[PDB]
Amino acid sequence: SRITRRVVSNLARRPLTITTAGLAWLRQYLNPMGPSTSSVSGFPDGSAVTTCIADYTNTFNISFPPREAIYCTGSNSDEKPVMLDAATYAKIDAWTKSDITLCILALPMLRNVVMIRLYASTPTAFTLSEGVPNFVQRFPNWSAFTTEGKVLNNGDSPGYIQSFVYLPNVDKHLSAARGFRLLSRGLTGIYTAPSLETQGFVTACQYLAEGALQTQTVGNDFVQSVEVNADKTVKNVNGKRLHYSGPPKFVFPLEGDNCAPSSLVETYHQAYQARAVDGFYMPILSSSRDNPFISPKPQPIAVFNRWYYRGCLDPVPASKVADGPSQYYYDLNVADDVAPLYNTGVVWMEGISSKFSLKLKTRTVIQYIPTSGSVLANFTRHEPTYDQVALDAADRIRNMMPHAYPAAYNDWGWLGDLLDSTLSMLPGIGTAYRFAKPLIKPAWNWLGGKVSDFFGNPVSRDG
Amino acid sequence: SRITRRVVSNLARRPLTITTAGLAWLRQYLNPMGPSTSSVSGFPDGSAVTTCIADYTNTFNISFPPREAIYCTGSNSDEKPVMLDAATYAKIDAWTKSDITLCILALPMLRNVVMIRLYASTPTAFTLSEGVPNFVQRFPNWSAFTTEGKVLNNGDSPGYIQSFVYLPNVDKHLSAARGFRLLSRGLTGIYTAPSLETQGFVTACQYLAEGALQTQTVGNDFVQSVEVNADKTVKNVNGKRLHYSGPPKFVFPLEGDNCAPSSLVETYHQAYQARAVDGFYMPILSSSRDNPFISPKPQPIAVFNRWYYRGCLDPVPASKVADGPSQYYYDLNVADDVAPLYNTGVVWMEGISSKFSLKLKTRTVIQYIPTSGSVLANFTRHEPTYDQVALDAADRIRNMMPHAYPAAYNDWGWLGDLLDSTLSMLPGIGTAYRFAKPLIKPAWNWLGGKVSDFFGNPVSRDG
Amino acid sequence: SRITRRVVSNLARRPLTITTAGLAWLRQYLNPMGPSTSSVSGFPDGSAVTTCIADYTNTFNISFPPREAIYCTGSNSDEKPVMLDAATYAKIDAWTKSDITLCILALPMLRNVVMIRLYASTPTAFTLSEGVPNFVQRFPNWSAFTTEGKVLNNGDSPGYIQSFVYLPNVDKHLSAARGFRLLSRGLTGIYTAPSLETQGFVTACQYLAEGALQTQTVGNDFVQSVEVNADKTVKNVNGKRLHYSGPPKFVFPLEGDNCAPSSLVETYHQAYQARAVDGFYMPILSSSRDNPFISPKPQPIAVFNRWYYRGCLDPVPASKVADGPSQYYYDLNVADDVAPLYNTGVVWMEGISSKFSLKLKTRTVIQYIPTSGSVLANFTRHEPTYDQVALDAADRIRNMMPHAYPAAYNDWGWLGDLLDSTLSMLPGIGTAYRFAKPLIKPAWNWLGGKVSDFFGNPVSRDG
Repeated sequence: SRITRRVVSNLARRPLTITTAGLAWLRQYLNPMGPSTSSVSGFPDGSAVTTCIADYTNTFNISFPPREAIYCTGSNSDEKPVMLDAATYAKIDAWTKSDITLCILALPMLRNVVMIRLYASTPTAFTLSEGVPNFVQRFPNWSAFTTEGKVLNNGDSPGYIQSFVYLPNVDKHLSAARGFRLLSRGLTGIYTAPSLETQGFVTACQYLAEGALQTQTVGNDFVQSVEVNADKTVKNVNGKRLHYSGPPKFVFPLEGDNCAPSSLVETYHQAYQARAVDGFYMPILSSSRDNPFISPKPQPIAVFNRWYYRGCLDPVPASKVADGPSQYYYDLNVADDVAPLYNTGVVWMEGISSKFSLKLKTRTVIQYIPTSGSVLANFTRHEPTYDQVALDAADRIRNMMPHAYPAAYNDWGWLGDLLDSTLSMLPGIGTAYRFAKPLIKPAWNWLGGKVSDFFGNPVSRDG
Repeated sequence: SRITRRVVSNLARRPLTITTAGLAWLRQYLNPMGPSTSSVSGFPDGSAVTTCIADYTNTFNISFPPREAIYCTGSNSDEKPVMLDAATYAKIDAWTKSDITLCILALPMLRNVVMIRLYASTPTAFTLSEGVPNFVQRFPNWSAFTTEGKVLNNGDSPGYIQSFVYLPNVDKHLSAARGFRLLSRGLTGIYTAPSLETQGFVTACQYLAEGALQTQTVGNDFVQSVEVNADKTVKNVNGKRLHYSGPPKFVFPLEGDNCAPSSLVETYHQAYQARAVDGFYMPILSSSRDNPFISPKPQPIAVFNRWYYRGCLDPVPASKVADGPSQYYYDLNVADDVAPLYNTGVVWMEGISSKFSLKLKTRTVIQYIPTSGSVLANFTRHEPTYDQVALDAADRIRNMMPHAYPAAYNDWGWLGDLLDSTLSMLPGIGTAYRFAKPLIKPAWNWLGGKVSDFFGNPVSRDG
Repeated sequence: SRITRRVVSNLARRPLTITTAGLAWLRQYLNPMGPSTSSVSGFPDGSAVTTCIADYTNTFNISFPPREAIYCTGSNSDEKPVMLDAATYAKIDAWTKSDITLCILALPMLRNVVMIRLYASTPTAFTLSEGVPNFVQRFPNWSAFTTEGKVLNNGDSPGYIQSFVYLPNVDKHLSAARGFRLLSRGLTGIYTAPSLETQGFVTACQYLAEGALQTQTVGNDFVQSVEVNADKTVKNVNGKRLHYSGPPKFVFPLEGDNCAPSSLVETYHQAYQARAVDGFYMPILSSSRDNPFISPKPQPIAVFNRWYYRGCLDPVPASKVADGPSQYYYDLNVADDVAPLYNTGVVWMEGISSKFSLKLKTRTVIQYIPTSGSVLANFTRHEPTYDQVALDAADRIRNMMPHAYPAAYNDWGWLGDLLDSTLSMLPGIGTAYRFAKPLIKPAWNWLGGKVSDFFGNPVSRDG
């Protein structure tokens, strides 16, 4: 479409607009895994500090794991991880006859980029275990769970298996940086199954789940003061119930009943959905205007679900105010330098073939402030830039972008001018005199039929 | 004043300005209980998510409660609320001979919209009980307290009674929503007393009291490790003093000595004051630019007052650093999904007649993100809008608006053009070419005499 | 340079720009200790509330303290501070033969403005004591420490001495104000040593260290429930290990290994460095756009350093998740109404003569909201102003300003027009038509050689 702006470039001019660096950052942020892999650029805020920008590209081959890749998470595996017993693994192998459901939940955690789950059938809700599990395994090692969300011992009935995805280089770099900020993140799953078995539906959506450091009320009723005279007068023990704060932890609000595929596809406008063979490609979008540096702060991660006891909502006695609304936090038994303000993503793939293979790539771009004497200090860069109209454009476009795209759609045609279209009535400029394009309502029918982009031009998808 | 903008509309034009939706939201936000009751509109941020907007209008008839509406809050009422004894109620009835003082404190709590208090005479400070009270009653049930801020048993001397105002529909809806945000809130009290008894002075003011989730240091000195040999050697008990964190709670900073009517009317410019018969109407204004969604998070509410022990401010030994500045948090014995960033309001009415009647209405507009399967899902709406110049105008006008108005003044004449006047030198537009009005310093003498609005036009108040 | 804007004032005009009040605030904020001492102005946000602005100017004569000014911090000084023994003080006096290192760390604390340290030689890292020290002294009283970061008893080997700098008037005023906000802060050290002994290098830098209220996980293993029958059956004691939250405290993230002079001068662009005799002058810059009021909230201050135990990062058993990453918070044994969003400053002076004298002045400007009945109420002021283009300029200029200046450089020539230069392409105005100056890259070679300002004009430094 070169002739378009070849011929319309002589009708209007351009006031103060984005620089090339803010443009480069915005195109590595909206489309992290497109053509922007050639170069990386930092957050345009003029930090005026020595920073080093590191990108991590990782690939994994998710498949139905063999027996040796599974691990019990119950009591029988508390000093070391334990193989899944052959008798127990027979129940897992029973899932091979039918189809399965793959769940990929990407919290804004850096070391553990995503969390993978395999259900025999689509679950009603995204459950969790009450008790903290034992030795949460990382890919390619999995960790089974019971039919309901409880830890599993050998011989119990398994309902789903789980495995995080750990990036060791991110850990090594984060151990040696004063601060960091997640510049961009992108997931991409290319699904492929043996030919003539192509069933399955993929639905992907991202939403802000702003966790924070909180503590859980705990009551234990421990003894307080006992008096003795060398074992002759132990009459008073003075034990009493005490409510205190458990160890602090970073809690993520994500509600169990609402992570089902139907709830997400029906609640969120931009929740992408398509046939499984189309794959998926999710760029994770931030949820805030700014992006301050965070010093590396690792603490255990927990997830909040709906409370159980009404407690203080109704009038209650004085003694039981401490209990209040009994709200329970589930452990993930992992710790990470969580970076909030980024949307939590979630992808469901139901009906996929049992012996599928999901070829998953991930690109994560992080900006560090190195500690001198570390390796990060040898790759530093000191031409920081400031361009806040790019930040305003990022604030603009976050709502209008769809939540995911087909895997093959890693190439766009409407970046360099869509920013101009925003510039047109960007309120920062009273009249930008922009001739790029008038905005058109898009209709992305990714499942089938015609697909309309932001400007009504059909996409050339075929094979 | 139609002819004004009939004749001045031909001298200048208008650049990018507010839409109709941002206008509708701003007029339901500045004046929640005016003519904007016809329709409701959401926060203009382009959330692009399924939301449902619910408005709650409630009316209550505050009066001097009879005997059966009072309840002891001390130890004698710890398994169930207890009637106020007739002997104790005689002291309360003694307040009937003279005038009284009504205090209405509206924290940014959603379920418990306001908290009501009745003093025999204007208190020096807004006190609270040290110990958490028993069965904090809701309207129309009250809960007495001693002369000073201590819980009351039958036979003690009462100083003031208290009753929250609970909205059950808000509780039902909040139990079934992923997130929420308080769009607007407005209180209105129409005072009326028997004719020829019209004395009383009302002073109303709102101010940001930004509470947060904090914990209180608690020391208990509980035993740690005792060794025995079947009751022959209990020589060591090893008890020691330990300082830990109490259960987490949402603390509101509002200082006791500074809630007196004189302090508020003398400290705050816009603190409205008038004769009691004029009634009052307080729109609660937000204190922040944005308004993010909050997942329903109920925790007990506490209030902070001035600390007592200097502690670590002066040089202190190592062992007593944990105590530090002894700062005590008072319970309200209530839990609510508190929504910060909204100003805490407070209204005092001193000298009002004993058998007055305060007809109080409240309008609260909240935007939910429904959980599918709940009732909220059946009333949803998916035309979200974005208009950030309206948000900039809201940021502009917050300082200039007065804190309250007379009850009868629910109709304005300067909304549609005051926003234009802001637009004139809104820095977003270099030259807006606006002809609405030049800003004029207002002087609101609501107690008596002439009252000047934002443009010098007198208000037509008479009877 | 009057002729410059005498002759270039006839070529262009000026749209909406800063007022005189926003200008006055910005010049008391960027250069707190320049000519702006004539008058003080508040934060330009239109708070519309009674405020009183108080400035504190303090002077101190830091020198090598005599014996009576030192105090042990170990166990032998836990009921009262103890003189440093003559035998122990001999080791300190041994530092007189050689040069020394002075460290000045200014956290955004109000009562304790700075913290002073004296090392016999430049330390590898800015360490701290594991155990909380006893009676942290204030100037002119110091408090010794061991060679490594441990508290010192008489007879131990001393490594460095420490003394805070306490402002009592700030404490008195903060005890009687509803809220406050640090308008500006500036340090200035004029070093002077006997003539012919002028060696030493000063390096100064400031950086945001955003502390917050957090708690530390503590495990103690205290007994829970023991049953007896008057000392005949004590068979079960039921003690167990419990992890809870320690007392809440305000934690500052500042990493020990990275406060060395080389790390700061090599990591930060604007980290000022010069010969010691040149002195230093650090204006502390805020790190945020806004500056909300904070109610006086004193709590103990702690500092975070790199964690030790990996903990939950690798797969771990269920029982030991509570421990997680063992991260230890160091006490400073002080409490203050910390005001975050202000950069933590730090100045190192190595090689300075043993019997030097550092004449240190400090100017701190704070805006209070008085509590009526306090002294602050008698000096109040009610002409608040709003000028947000000044705030945008403050946001602009924060990155470009150097972190410190020579002590004698308390006079500038590029304030009134540099703001205009920002105005030129301030995106708020599409075309500001400003003729002040085109921006030029500065090169501050304060150690020696020519120094280039923001416009290339050399500074007239001589003697």
